[PDB]
Amino acid sequence: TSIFLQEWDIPFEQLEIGELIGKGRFGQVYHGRWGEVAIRLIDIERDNEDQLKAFKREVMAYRQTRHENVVLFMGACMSPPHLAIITSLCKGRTLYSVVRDAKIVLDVNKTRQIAQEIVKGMGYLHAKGILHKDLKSKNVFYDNGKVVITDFGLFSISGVLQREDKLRIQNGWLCHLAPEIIRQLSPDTEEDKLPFSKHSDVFALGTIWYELHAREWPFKTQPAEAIIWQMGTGMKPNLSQIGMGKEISDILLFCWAFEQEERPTFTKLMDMLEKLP
Amino acid sequence: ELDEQQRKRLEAFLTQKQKVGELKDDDFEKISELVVFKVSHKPSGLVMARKLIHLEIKPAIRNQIIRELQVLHECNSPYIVGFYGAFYSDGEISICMEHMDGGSLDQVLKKAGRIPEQILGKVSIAVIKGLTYLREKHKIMHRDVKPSNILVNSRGEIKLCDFGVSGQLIDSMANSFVGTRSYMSPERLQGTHYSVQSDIWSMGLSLVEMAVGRYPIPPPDAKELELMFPMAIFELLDYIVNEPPPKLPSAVFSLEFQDFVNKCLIKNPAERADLKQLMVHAFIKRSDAEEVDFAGWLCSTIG
Ligand SMILES: Nc1ncnc2c1ncn2[C@@H]1O[C@H](COP(=O)(O)OP(=O)(O)NP(=O)(O)O)[C@@H](O)[C@H]1O
Ligand SMILES: Nc1ncnc2c1ncn2[C@@H]1O[C@H](COP(=O)(O)OP(=O)(O)NP(=O)(O)O)[C@@H](O)[C@H]1O
Ligand SMILES: Cn1cnc2c(F)c(Nc3ccc(Br)cc3Cl)c(C(=O)NOCCO)cc21
Repeated sequence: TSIFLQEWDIPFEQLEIGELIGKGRFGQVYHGRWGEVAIRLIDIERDNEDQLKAFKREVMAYRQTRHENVVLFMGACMSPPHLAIITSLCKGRTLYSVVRDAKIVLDVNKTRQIAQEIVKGMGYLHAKGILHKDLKSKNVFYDNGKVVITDFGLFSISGVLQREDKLRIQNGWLCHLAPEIIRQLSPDTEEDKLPFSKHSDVFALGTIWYELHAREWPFKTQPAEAIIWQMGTGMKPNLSQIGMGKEISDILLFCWAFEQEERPTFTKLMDMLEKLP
Repeated sequence: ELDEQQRKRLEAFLTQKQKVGELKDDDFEKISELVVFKVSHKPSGLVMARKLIHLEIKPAIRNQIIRELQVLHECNSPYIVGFYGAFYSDGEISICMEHMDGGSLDQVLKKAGRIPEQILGKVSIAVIKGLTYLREKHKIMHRDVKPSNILVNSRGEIKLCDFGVSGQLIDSMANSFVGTRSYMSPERLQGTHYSVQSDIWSMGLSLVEMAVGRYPIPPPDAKELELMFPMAIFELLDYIVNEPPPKLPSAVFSLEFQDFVNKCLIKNPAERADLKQLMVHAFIKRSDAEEVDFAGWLCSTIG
């Protein structure tokens, strides 16, 4: 009914909670001291006990994770109604902030390298049988060539969807969802029962690949309902309007494939990215 | 475009405009919830409707928002809601507008069973001329016509609100709320070029919903149509794009009304009736020359 932070391999004596790092739909993310750390405080309503019973299992799954491209999960303590997820602190900037900065230059070679790093981390998480299901440029950090993935698996227990018969969509969420997920969305759909898969995470990476070159999300102009229909029927943009070669456009064609089984695995995707100019 | 009684109160509105000056939060006392709130202004005796939209962004960007929002001080029409001012308080932008004691058309449709054809005629005329005013006088389209954005009052006038006057506010929106009722035109769902024709579709779909008392997509079966007299979001949107548009029952409504909504719900926006063609349609010529006490219907219907 509780998880102690003395159950963790990271030896824990004291934890200092600092300032808030930023605004976020899922809990509050504060600075921390352990070395500096990132503490995410969450509240559980003390209902769906069996769902948080699975939250504990998913957290213990994080314990077996360690990879240079995946944020170091360091511990988690649960004294209901309060939970806390403690991960290593990422210095640098989110890929969201980097991609939208005028001074930062993003040639084709660095975008190939940034993508390969995210693929390597996701390939590890898939090999360990872990689905990230909320891959965005706000959950990838970039510090002068160091690329780390963040917030994997949180979306299942997130509760970011919660009006009466009206589902909440944030700006960049829809364009990362594969068509099989988009066709499921409903005002009373919940994050725990959405058909996520390894193919859906590959689709989310395809969105990031578009974001790396266009340096903006796909379907930027259009409202949420138009995005839902266009993505559900399989309409997807390309990168030719900015002069990107076929090599860089084939990445999207494979990752954004309408049928799940046509999307490559991350190992195969790593091969594909190796063969770019 | 012309009337004297409508000019009588619109200039009196501009007499009440003098003491609005500038606005800040402490001027207001929360009266009730209608997110919008009915509020009591104390620097001037006006009771107002102040709408709060929660957005966080750098100062210069929302200053660009206010520059774009102050255009509403310029647009004045008996068919669009009047504008007081827009300030930024507590990280939530406020838009101060007329309080219309009748509410929106969706909650009065929730109050009534169905809305009769004669009232919907006057509603059609005012929405057409309101959109006409915006497009011809300010080069803007509404972009969000639906029953929840058409307001009524006990004086008897109806006005359009929540129309798109600012461009940066579109992008500045942090998120959006997508439910089971969608009023977006097919052409906008498919991401093609769109004009006021999309607002005409939204008007037509709003009219049929208010006429029958139910959101008309998907169409009801035979048993539900007699009694009147679990679907994902993508299934609805794909029904709007590919399946034939909704239509009124042929028994209880006049031909002029049925043809009017049919011309508004043509999928092809080039064939869809425009504001000018609607101004000539037989349905609104007939409705314009009718004696209907709209205030009497409202006050007796809502109570
Ligand atoms: N390890 C970390 N190092 C540095 N910043 C972090 C770290 N983890 C989270 N943050 C920041 O904390 C803030 C909130 O993060 P989060 O709750 O994940 O929301 P988000 O993913 O950025 N956007 P959203 O998905 O809509 O909630 C953001 O500014 C993140 O960049
Ligand atoms: N000037 C007004 N006078 C009276 N009621 C108003 C006025 N403006 C808004 N309202 C009320 O405010 C409610 C909410 O407004 P709004 O923010 O547009 O949400 P909504 O129209 O109901 N649905 P949505 O527009 O998709 O968020 C409406 O249902 C009206 O009842
Ligand atoms: C995108 N966008 C650009 N400009 C806008 C604008 F002015 C708006 N409001 C408005 C306009 C005129 C009058 Br008169 C009264 C109102 Cl309340 C809205 C709006 O009401 N969004 O509601 C979103 C859901 O909460 C949106 C705008």
